[PDB]
Order: sequence, then structure tokens, then C-alpha cells
Amino acid sequence: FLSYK
Amino acid sequence: SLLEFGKMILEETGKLAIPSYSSYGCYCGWGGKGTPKDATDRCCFVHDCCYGNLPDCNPKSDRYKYKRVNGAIVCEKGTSCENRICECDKAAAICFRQNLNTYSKKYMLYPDFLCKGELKC
Ligand SMILES: CN1c2ccccc2[C@]23C[C@H]4[C@H]([C@@H]5C[C@H](O)N4[C@@H](C5)[C@H]12)[C@H]3O
Repeated sequence: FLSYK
Repeated sequence: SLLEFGKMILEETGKLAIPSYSSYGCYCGWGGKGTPKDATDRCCFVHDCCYGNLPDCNPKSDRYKYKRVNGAIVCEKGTSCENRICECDKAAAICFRQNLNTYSKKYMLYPDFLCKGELKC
């Protein structure tokens, strides 16, 4: 939940 | 895993990992090439380097546990890989908090050809 940095 | 990293960033900066940090500068997100555009980009470069020190680990999918002692991020005992992955993410989250003041929207979706140069960790 909401990351791929 | 990216699940913990993203919650960490949101808690720390208030910004959502995707799309605030998923395609920022030359190192935040996919790839790694060129000269970090700014402090926030340096945070990602160092983070990338941090993962680089853990060859036989899997930072994107290996989940770890962490708690917050008052505001402090505290990594909990897990496997060796989970501990080191957590320390790498923690540092980036703090680094992100520490450089919010210079976060620049002109660096989101930064084009690839503008990432010129090399930089050893
Ligand atoms: C080899 N190492 C590098 C050697 C020289 C310059 C840059 C890099 C890394 C650091 C970081 C990132 C990906 C993911 C991993 O965390 N690391 C690897 C590949 C690269 C990539 O940018």
C-alpha cells in the first residue's frame, strides 16, 4: 500500500 | 517489503510513496543512473546503495516488523535480512522528513536522458 520507491 | 516502506514514508512525510517518491529525480523509484538532482534524490541514492549491501536479501518482498516509540522508528527482531532492510528504509524515511523543505515538484516524472553521469556508492 502505495509504494514502489 | 514495499508495504512497510510506503507506510513509513506516509507516516513520516504525510506524502504518499506513489507518486511522490515513485518517480522522483534520478534515483527515487525505478532505475539508478546519473547525479542525484537534490537532497531528496540523494536520500533515494543512498537508500539504493543501502539495498546494494544486501545481495542475498529481497527488500521489495521480504516483510519486516517495526514500531514507533513515541515518534522514533524501531525495527523489531526478525531474520537478519529483515533487520538490515528495515534499517535501510528507516534511514530513507528520516532522510525524506529532513528534506521536505526542498522537495520540488519539477523533479517528479523526471525524464531519463537528464540523468547523466556515474556515482559509486
Ligand atoms: C549495483 N548497485 C549500484 C552500483 C553503482 C551505482 C548504482 C547502483 C545500484 C544501487 C542500488 C540500485 C539497484 C537496487 C539496489 O539497491 N542497488 C543496485 C541495483 C545497484 C542501483 O542504483
